Amino acid sequence: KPDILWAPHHVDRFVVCDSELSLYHVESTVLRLSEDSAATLLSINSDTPYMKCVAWYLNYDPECLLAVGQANGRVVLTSLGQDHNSKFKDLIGKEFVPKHARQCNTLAWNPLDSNWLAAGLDKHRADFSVLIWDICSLVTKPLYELGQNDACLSLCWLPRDQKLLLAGMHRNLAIFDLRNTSQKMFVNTKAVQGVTVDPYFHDRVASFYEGQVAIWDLRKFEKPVLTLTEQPKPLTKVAWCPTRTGLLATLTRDSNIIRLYDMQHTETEPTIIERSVQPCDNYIASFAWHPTSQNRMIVVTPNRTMSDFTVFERISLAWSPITSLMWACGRHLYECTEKDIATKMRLRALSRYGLDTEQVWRNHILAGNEDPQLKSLWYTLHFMKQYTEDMDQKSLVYAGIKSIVKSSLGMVESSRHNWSIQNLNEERILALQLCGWIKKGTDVDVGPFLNSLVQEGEWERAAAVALFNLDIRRAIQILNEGASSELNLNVVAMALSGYTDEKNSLWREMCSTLRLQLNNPYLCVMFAFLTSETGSYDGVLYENKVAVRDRVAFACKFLSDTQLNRYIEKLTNEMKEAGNLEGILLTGLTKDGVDLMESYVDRTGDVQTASYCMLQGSPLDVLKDERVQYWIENYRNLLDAWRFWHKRAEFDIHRSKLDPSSKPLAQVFVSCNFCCPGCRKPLPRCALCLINMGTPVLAQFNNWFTWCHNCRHGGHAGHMLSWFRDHAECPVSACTCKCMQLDT
Amino acid sequence: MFVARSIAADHKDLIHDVSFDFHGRRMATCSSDQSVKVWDKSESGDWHCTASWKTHSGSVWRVTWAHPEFGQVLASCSFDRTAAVWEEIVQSHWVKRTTLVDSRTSVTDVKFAPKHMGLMLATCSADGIVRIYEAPDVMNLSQWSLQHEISCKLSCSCISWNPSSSRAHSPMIAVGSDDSSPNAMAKVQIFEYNENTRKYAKAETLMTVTDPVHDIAFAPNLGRSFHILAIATKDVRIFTLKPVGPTKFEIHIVAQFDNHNSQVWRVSWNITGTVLASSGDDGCVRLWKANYMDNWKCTGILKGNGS
Ligand SMILES: [Zn+2]
Ligand SMILES: [Zn+2]
Ligand SMILES: [Zn+2]
Ligand SMILES: [Zn+2]
Repeated sequence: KPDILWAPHHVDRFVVCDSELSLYHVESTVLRLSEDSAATLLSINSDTPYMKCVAWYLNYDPECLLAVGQANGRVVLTSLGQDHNSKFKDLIGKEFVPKHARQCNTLAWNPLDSNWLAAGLDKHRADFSVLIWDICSLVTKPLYELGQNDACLSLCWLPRDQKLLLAGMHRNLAIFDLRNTSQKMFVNTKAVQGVTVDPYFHDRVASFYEGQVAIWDLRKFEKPVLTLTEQPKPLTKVAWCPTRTGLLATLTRDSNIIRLYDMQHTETEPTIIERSVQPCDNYIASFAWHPTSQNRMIVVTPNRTMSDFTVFERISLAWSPITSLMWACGRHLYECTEKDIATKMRLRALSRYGLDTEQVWRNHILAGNEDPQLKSLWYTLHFMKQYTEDMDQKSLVYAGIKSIVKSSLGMVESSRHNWSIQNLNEERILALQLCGWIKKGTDVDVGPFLNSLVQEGEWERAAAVALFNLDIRRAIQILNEGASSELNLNVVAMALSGYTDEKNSLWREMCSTLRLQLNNPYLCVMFAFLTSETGSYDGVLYENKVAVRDRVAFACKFLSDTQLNRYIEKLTNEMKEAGNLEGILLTGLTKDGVDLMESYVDRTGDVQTASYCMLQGSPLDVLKDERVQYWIENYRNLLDAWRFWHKRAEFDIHRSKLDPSSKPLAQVFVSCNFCCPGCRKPLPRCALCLINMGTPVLAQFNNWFTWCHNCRHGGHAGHMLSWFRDHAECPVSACTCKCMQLDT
Repeated sequence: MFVARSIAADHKDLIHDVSFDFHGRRMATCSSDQSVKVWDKSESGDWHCTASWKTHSGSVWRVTWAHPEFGQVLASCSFDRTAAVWEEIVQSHWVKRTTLVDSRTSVTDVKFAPKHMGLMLATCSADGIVRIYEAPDVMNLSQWSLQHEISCKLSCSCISWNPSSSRAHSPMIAVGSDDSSPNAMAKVQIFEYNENTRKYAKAETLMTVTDPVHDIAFAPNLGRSFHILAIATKDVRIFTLKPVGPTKFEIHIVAQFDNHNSQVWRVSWNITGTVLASSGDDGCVRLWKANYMDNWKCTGILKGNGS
């Protein structure tokens, strides 16, 4: 079968032994040898038919001297080489002759002597079997000749000994010494069809038979120490790894899977690990390790198709608190750095997020990114605070609107509108103040909202709200005033002006269809409001492309009591289950509010805002719950991991000033050893200026009078900091404790 | 979603694994040459080794780290069927505390326990029993009481448990398998320690996994309402349990990724349990981040060398 060889002294040349001998050359990229490399064939030879073995003359120059054995027993020295600069030109063409004619099986040059070639020939009645030639001066004069009436099948020079040859005969497995040929060491085994000596250990030899592989050593040489599994198909090639220690490459006939075996623990058990790799999806003829490159392979199919691979695995991962994982691959480790939620909380913490004692809404801007959930919660929390201060100036707001509007009395349904708040009962103004329609105060006009919106640049939100207060000459005015900037709204101003309220007026039929072709969804609720057939409030209230705050107000002003409770209750259940931060406007900071924030944590793992929000003036009925106290602990433990210790302290200052029920305790105590109120004894003095404990006399840390918890030897806080800068021993003589360096 | 840079480290033989410290400073490596190392990063960002020695007459492949609330501790699994529990003494002398040679067959895994039950080692050994070691009196580290074992009746491959320190969660153990005989059954079974019975009884069984699992890694709780598993049998099968005497947990497989098509090496969750830094046999090891629709889709790839 065809075989593939490399160039011993070249990193970019390999030859394929086949029906003809072909030399290739590896070229770069950017015959497809690899997905990132390809072949560049240079030379062809076909002079010798019926080739039975190929071997390479491992010297620094000639570059491609190849030794080829034939079926007649004659080894022929042939070269492919390069532009000849002949240094030993006589050698090429020097075919050898055995004195009979048989098959030639194995060939091997001498790694150290570099000039002795060994040939193995099949059996003959009365002639030598193994012949040791000497290609130095058609020379049929063997320098040695061994094995009368026998047939060799494998050959390999031992690495350590300068002149020793290991050979595999038919049933003899002999190691021959080439100083006296009368003697030899031998065993009688069946694994003789191939002999290898591993490079590093150079004392363990591997040999194979049929489908079983045997392992020997040269120090015991009695019985096979290790064996392998009876694979149900014959083997074809076995070769150790010449760069990675421990790998028995293996091949079987008519297959495509190579098996690589791991042997680290070279009497108990054998350490055997096997992993199989398929370089390609076609059948495999033979392979070839690499002498220089890191753990390499090339394979050739029975067709001309070449290929390549590599040999390494079993990587391991280690993570880090700053979210940057570690590689591990043999002699190489790599680290990768940088939206992830963990990464965000780092910048939020470094920006003092959620720590304002001022305009509270300044937290959504402090968060950096723009998100509707956050840019609404802090608006919701700010409004509840301004009411609590205003009411205090003259707490149930924290319940949420669902509990506020349970007792909503009155609820007289309005008749047909009269286009042109204080008549609502106080429970409804409670919902209006939180939403932001009006300000803290009995101002019935929604002007403050209207005039703050125009200067904010939002024009539609100044129209939807305005005519929701029944102002259709201010309706055009909002669109007229904005129309000078930016521009279709002027035409909409005409359309949004007239409406007939008839039963089959042309405006109603046209508008219901002309709504859905527009983009901004406020204009949808615009047309869907005018055409609402006297109570069909099913389009405006459910277009969830609009902010919930408006929908809370608009449903409150119009819908009656029997209609309001069903709507508000059904919205929270969707709000809670889907985990929406906007539900705090409805649910509040009650037991339900804790339930909703479970879903928000469940889907995004945000413990920073879930911690700060529940701390906001909640009572001693949901702040003592197990769930909320778990989030607090995890955030504190997370901060300690990032080594942001001073930031954790500032958070506990805030927690201390808001929840006294989680106060810390004392850890220091004075326990006099004598009884000192009883023994009338003073505490010890410092070891440098010797003044006693307590006597008087920014830089006020200096006289802090620190201590040591192992050696029971203290002193003045600053005196030893000056002393410890040049030494590493306790000031007190007859004590061998290094106080500061013991911590590290 | 990363830039890959190779660290400047040199280990003699082929590396086995890297553990990591708590604050994110010091790792621990291995080799098939019986060697360990700890590299403390300098304030400038450079890495320098500080200790090394010989471990055992075999290979050590599962070195691990401990928590600073107990000082400094390490452990490892090797051929000697023992755990090398070596502490630091301060140039530092890294020798203290005895071995834990109590396993007749080879040890498979070695890991520590969450920091809310004190020190509790655990080791599962090859052909059978899993084993937990505890020591109350942490003033000298040479005492170690077993007091608890199990019988998995299979070749254990990997161990894990959830750092969930909630007062409402019973501690649980997840075990891997390695049997690949021409039959199918179970490869990952979940345990749960009791209080009155004081026994780790068997509760669940993932009856959809049959391939030779290689690693198991819980996701840190951080405050979720349910746990998360992670297997590497054939495809990064991220499971999800939810409690509803055993705790009957409804299973919901939310992950099946063919990308490796391999004998995937290892799986390791992050600090906050969102990104699944997975690995495999063939090549580059990817990530599996999260999406707005709770969708697990690969969001990064980095190759074993200079990529
Ligand atoms: Zn006293
Ligand atoms: Zn002292
Ligand atoms: Zn002093
Ligand atoms: Zn001291």
